[PDB]
Amino acid sequence: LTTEQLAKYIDHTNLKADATEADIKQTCDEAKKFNTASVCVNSYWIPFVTEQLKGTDVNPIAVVGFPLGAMATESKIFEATTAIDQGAEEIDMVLNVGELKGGNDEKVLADIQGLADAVHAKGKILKVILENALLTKDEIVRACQLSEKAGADFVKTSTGFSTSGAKVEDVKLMRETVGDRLGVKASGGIHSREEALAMIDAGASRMGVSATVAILT
Amino acid sequence: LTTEQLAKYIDHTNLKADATEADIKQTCDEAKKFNTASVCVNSYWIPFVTEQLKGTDVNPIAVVGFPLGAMATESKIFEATTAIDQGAEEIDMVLNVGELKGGNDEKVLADIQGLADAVHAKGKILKVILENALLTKDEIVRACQLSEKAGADFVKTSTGFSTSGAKVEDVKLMRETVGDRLGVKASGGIHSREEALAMIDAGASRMGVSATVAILT
Repeated sequence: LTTEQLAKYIDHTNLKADATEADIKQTCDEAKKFNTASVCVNSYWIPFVTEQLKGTDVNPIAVVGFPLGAMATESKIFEATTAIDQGAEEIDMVLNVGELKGGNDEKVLADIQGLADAVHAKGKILKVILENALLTKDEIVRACQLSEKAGADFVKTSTGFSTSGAKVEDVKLMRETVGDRLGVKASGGIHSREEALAMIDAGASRMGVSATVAILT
Repeated sequence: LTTEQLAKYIDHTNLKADATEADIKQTCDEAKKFNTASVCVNSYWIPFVTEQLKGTDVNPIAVVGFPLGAMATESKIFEATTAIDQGAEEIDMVLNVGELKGGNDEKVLADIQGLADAVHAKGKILKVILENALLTKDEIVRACQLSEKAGADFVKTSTGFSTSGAKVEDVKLMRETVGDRLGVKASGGIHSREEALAMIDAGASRMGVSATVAILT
């Protein structure tokens, strides 16, 4: 796998609370240099990122209800629809983990469903971050099934802000559950080229990466 | 200071991504038992908390743009006004740390002003979380001063999700900066009654606390 095609797997990611405009611009320069799939930022930076990436094949994408996933559904939707209207081509939302763990599957479903409707109405795609770190393996499976039932296009391992991120065995579990019906995105803690290839082998069709420069050089 | 009096300083706080309905209910039970000032939650739980605290003197309050502060201003605003209409009595926003650190004071100010105007139109109050952990001492001062100029009612130390929380010297610096013109809320890592009392002596007029039960007993 050449560095060029490895790059097309990568949502190049900068989500730290203290990222400055210069920091975000550097993320955009790096994504354009390596031709990654995306630049993934918090919603505030979507207009800037969109301008930086205009005229290239790199997509702006936004996280929403992130990273806790405990934002009201109405507000996750407003954040998502605003982000897309301002340039986002994909939305990575965070699952309502608390409702999942408390066994309120219908509320988990309703939350994702509302985002899926809003994002799809605008012709874009939705990824659901499960935050595997906080879930039992049965919960990872259930979260995958609910994401699918709600119409999500991808499931995503991690926000990057919990205790651990992508794990090969979790990625494989997710890919087995959704089959080829949803994309699987490995994110959080991906530091080396070997780790990245491991994730792809384990089933990931996309990756969230912030240490991208180290990996592709 | 009686335990009754101390309780009225406390926004009893449960913000973990994996907090279940039962977890949140228990937080409400505890707040009602000790008659704290508030129960502070992520915006999803506001209708439930409002119901649980109905007919009592404990206020539901919501964090917004939390914990990263990097939501688009308009989306922070929507999350805040929506939360108020569902029963939130106060809003604890996170300021835009990235624009603060990048020295774009115009944008930090406008972001806080948007929330302050909207929250005040509904007759509620706004606290601004600085996230001191990520800031220079000068930035803490500037953040307090921008918060004051924007019309905010409180400056708050920390989200609870960064590298450190309330520190006595930071609280003192904030109180000195805002005088008696704004409240100062110490939050994050307050684990003992002694620590809580020290935060008050340092100038805090309100506190965010998760270990509220241990502290009051």
